[PDB]
Amino acid sequence: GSNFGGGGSYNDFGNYNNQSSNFGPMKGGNFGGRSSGPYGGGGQY
Amino acid sequence: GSNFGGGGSYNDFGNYNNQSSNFGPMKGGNFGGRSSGPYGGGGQY
Amino acid sequence: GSNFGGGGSYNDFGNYNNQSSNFGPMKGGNFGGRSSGPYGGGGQY
Amino acid sequence: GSNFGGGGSYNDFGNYNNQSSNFGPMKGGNFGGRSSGPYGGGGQY
Amino acid sequence: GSNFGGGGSYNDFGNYNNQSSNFGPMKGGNFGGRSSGPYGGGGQY
Amino acid sequence: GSNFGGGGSYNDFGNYNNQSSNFGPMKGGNFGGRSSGPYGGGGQY
Repeated sequence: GSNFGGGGSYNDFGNYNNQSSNFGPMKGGNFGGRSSGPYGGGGQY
Repeated sequence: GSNFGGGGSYNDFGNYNNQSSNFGPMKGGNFGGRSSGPYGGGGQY
Repeated sequence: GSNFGGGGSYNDFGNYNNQSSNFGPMKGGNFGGRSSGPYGGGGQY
Repeated sequence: GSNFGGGGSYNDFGNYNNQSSNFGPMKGGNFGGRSSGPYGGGGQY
Repeated sequence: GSNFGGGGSYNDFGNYNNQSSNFGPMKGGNFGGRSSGPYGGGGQY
Repeated sequence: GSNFGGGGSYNDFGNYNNQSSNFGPMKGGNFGGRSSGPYGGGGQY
């Protein structure tokens, strides 16, 4: 009779995948991670 | 008689995939991750 | 009769993956990690 | 004047994605990965 | 004048993703990884 | 004039991702890793 996150629970558990494979000179950017903030995610800025 | 996230639960659990493969000079950007904020996601800015 | 994060729990447990493979001169950036802050994520700035 | 995998190169770099989301009792199987061998891919056997 | 894997190179660099999200009793299997061998991939056997 | 794995090189560098998120009783299996051998990949056997 268990209660797995019932009621008013905010259950957020997804799978987020980011993959970039490359053969050659790589100067750009590959951006992943959750980044839950304003202007989040490391970049150039 | 279990309750898997019943009631008023906000159950959000999807699979989000981002893939970029490339042969050659890569200078652009591949953008993944959840990025749940204003101007979220690392970029150039 | 256990209660796994029921009630008003904020249960956030996803899988976030960032992968970048590359053959050659790599000068750009690959950005992962959670980065839960303003301008979060190490970059160039 | 670069040569990105020219000549007799076997250049194989695709993006293969497998996603299965489900709400409820999950007893079956979701099968991904490359599995480049005879009877490859973990299963029941 | 660089040679990124030219000639008779076997250049194999793809992105293979396997994702399975589930709400509830999970008894089955989610199978990923490369598994480059006979009967490869962990299963039940 | 660099030679990044040219000639008869076997260049194998992909990104293989396996993700399984689950809310509830988890008794099954999630199978990842490369597992480059016969009957490879930890399972039940």
